[PDB]
Amino acid sequence: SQLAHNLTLSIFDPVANYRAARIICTIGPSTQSVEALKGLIQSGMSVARMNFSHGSHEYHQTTINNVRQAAAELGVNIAIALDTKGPEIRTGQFVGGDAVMERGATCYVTTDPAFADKGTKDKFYIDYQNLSKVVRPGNYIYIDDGILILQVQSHEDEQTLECTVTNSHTISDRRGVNLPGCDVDLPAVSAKDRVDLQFGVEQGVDMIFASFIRSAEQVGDVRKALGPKGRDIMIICKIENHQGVQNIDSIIEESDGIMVARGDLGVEIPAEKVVVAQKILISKCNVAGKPVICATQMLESMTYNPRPTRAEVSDVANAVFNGADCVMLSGETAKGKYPNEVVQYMARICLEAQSALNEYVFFNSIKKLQHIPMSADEAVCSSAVNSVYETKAKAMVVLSNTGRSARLVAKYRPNCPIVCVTTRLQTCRQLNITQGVESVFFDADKLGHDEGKEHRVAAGVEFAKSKGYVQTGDYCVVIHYANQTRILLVE
Amino acid sequence: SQLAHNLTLSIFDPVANYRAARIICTIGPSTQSVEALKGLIQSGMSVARMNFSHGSHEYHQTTINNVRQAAAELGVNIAIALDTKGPEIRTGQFVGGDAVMERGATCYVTTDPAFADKGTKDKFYIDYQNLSKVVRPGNYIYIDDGILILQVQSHEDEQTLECTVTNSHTISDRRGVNLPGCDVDLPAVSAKDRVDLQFGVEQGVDMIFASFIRSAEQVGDVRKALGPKGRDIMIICKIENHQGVQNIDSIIEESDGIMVARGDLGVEIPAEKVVVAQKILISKCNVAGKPVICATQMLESMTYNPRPTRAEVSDVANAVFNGADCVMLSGETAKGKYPNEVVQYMARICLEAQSALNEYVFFNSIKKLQHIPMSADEAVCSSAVNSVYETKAKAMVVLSNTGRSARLVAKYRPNCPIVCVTTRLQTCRQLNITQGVESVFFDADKLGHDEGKEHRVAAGVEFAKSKGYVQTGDYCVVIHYANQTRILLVE
Ligand SMILES: Nc1ncnc2c1ncn2[C@@H]1O[C@H](COP(=O)(O)OP(=O)(O)OP(=O)(O)O)[C@@H](O)[C@H]1O
Ligand SMILES: Nc1ncnc2c1ncn2[C@@H]1O[C@H](COP(=O)(O)OP(=O)(O)OP(=O)(O)O)[C@@H](O)[C@H]1O
Ligand SMILES: O=C([O-])C(=O)[O-]
Ligand SMILES: O=C([O-])C(=O)[O-]
Ligand SMILES: [K+]
Ligand SMILES: [K+]
Ligand SMILES: [Mg+2]
Ligand SMILES: [Mg+2]
Ligand SMILES: [Mg+2]
Ligand SMILES: [Mg+2]
Repeated sequence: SQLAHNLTLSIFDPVANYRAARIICTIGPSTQSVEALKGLIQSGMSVARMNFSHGSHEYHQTTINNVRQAAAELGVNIAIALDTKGPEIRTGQFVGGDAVMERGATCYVTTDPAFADKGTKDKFYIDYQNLSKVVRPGNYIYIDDGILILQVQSHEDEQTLECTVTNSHTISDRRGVNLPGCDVDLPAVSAKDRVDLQFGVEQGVDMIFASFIRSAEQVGDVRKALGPKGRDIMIICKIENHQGVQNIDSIIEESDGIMVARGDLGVEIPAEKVVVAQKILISKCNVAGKPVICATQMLESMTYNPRPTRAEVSDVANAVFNGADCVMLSGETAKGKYPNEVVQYMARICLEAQSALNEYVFFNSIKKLQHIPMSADEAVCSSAVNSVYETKAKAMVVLSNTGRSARLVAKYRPNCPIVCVTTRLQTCRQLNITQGVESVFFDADKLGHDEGKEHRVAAGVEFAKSKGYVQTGDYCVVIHYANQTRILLVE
Repeated sequence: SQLAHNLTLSIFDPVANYRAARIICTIGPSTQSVEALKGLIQSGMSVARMNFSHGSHEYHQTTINNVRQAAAELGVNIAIALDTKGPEIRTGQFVGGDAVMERGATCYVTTDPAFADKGTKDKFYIDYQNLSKVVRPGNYIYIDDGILILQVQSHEDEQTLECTVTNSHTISDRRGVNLPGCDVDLPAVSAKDRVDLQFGVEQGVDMIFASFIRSAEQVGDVRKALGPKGRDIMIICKIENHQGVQNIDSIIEESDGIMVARGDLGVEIPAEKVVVAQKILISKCNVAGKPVICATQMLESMTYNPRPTRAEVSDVANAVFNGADCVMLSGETAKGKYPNEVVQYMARICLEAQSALNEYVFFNSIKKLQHIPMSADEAVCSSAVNSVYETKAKAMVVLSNTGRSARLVAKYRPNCPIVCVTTRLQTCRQLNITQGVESVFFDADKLGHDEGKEHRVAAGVEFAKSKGYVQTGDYCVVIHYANQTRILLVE
């Protein structure tokens, strides 16, 4: 039982020689330079997220050009993700890049597209036109992931509302406004996004973090909007509203993965239930084998201090325990004072949680919840991981070009690193979001086709030998769709 | 649980398309002819046992020559086993081939080597010389697997005892006499046996059923006596005395397999404890992977009637449930009136027990009791059977020349037939004692070495296709020591 395994732990227990959980960071003013991006990569960042709710196509271009440059200079594959705007509502900019709203103070929310560029604590912009008709005196307006709340007192015209500010808090530019239960009709796939998405395909982003997904049909609209040029790009659905959670089943089916975007969720649903939701999504992904990302406010206080609170630590670790493939840093790196220290601490908390975990349980639990009869190749991965546990193999080698086989292995949670040998360089970046995998690029255009698998398999084992996973005389399990599995001794 | 699985059963449930348990018969006057031996092979006999406690080397020769002839004419591999005399004590022959001892009647047991050829109900021979010194008035003498008991009244000379016969019963020639607790010193490996064993090596017997094994050292004495010429012959230790059971651990280690010879055991230990012993031996073999045979009086009443009692049925089935690889017929075929009917009924009871069993439990139970870390090749077989269960594969193909890999697979109890492809014809016979395996002879001297494994693997699948195990589009798992495993679709 879980209680029995807790008794066997010790603070002194040596950490694993590899990290499994994958870190994702958000690139902002604090982290756009190559000299900072290199910092994040060495500190533990696997994926760079670009939030398209801020900055121009001119800005994100620079992010892309610098992420890639910092990667090549360090000799690693780092993935780039586009995060769509979606059917959100955003405030407008402010004079001084921010506003300081105080408890008791009164403010003005206009829908005048000329209060976009200028924003006081007294008056600012909200980019939903119909706003005046959606609200009544008494109803709240939530600013910034449910932190700041304004109570509506009255109208002023057919554009502006008088609003009591109920709590003190500083807001910067373009904070998300959230209206709970207001049936707020907004383009399931907005015009701004079709623009944003096609830019992603052209520059060659590795994955799309689709915001505010609510239905299966909605995901199709995204992939259809990506065009035939971007069929290879992954679609990670951000579950952050009431219905998205209720329709999780069918969304997972269409999607390539899930993000528990807790910021918006923690407003749209009663905050205590966010916890239940987390569990549900994560585990449901674990069963399917589609990577899951936990995100938002996990290390919030490290935007200011150099050390997280005991709650914040708890969160990161407990998330890894819940089965999250990926943990993600938002404002913590985008505008934080400690962008390297925040990544290091997360990588370290991840190791600790992962070492004090029993992966063997995860393996059996997942296997139990699989529909017998399994497919040909899924059984192979299953059993080949069952092989790892019985043999205490210190590494695994999988040959997947598309990436499927690699993930399908990681699905069954082995207690060793999974080395994935692929000929396609994109697959290496796209695997930076599935847990406990490392990718090795086998250059097809200068080392030959190798339909004998001989040179590739031995390349993966060399990577294992170099990273110090296996020595001379340790066991390594090798799979290659993949329908053949072998256990070999290493020289 | 076991109780839960019992509720899911039904008398109407269709039987498996293959039998797993292996039948072994004893060749006697009823079954020595080729026209009868063919009968036994078609009725379900896998192995022919020769009991060397009866008949000359001239007699057993004929058995060998006819078993082999009946095999070749039917086109199957049937194994031949030698069953040693051991440190036993046997009565002497009788005028009329038998004696009828009645309750109340008085009899004479002489140790005169001239009452060997003539034997009355009044007087016969017992081939232990020291007998007169081992017994006292009051002590019993057990004749014929503990059926007939004589109470010693007095001496008559320095050769003969006066004995009350306490129960009525007919005994034929050379019934085994058993003396409980009498520390009876007898050559651990007797002179008669070294003669018998060397005859086995010359004619080329497939396995030795070593009688009355009591220690590890004792098994060595057998293999050492077999010489370097018979290193390939298997040594099945017959546990049938007090110490043999107590030293089971170390005996298993040295031996190639165990037989629970219950006849002699049921005298040497308190008959109710035979049941506990059975369980212990069998399960201990199951854990090691060394085949176990259950034997003696399993279908006794079918030496006379054409239908077994409800106890006798119970026994055969319950034995298969206990985990026995092999069930063996002794007097039932050797001198029975229904030698074909007795084999058919056993094959049928075996199917029924085997169909109403959950092999999946056996698989997990055995796997649990394996020392982690497993060997390279043992994990492969383990996981490759784990593959069979998840994929509902209807057959398995293993390439083992020596036979080890084949057995090591059968160790983990899959729910399908195991087709074993071997180049050596002996291995086919020697596999006739491990459960749920069928052997296919791949002729090495007229079909080539085939170090690519291609032609052999496809030969095993053809056997599966011919026996109607797999159709077009079913799953078959293929292993080849064996350190590579594949799951393939069939054409
Ligand atoms: N490209 C950027 N330029 C300027 N500021 C940014 C940028 N990306 C993030 N930020 C700052 O970091 C904060 C949080 O970043 P994050 O990517 O989590 O977006 P968010 O506002 O929380 O919206 P979402 O709900 O999509 O996460 C933003 O409010 C913003 O002030
Ligand atoms: N080759 C044979 N020739 C004649 N009779 C035989 C032969 N084999 C077996 N029998 C008869 O069958 C009976 C039982 O056969 P079985 O092989 O079980 O030997 P057993 O006497 O029970 O000794 P063991 O304890 O070795 O089994 C014998 O008592 C004997 O009468
Ligand atoms: O969209 C998000 O990432 C959130 O709301 O946290
Ligand atoms: O030796 C035997 O086979 C017995 O005693 O049953
Ligand atoms: K967004
Ligand atoms: K014997
Ligand atoms: Mg959002
Ligand atoms: Mg956020
Ligand atoms: Mg015996
Ligand atoms: Mg017997």
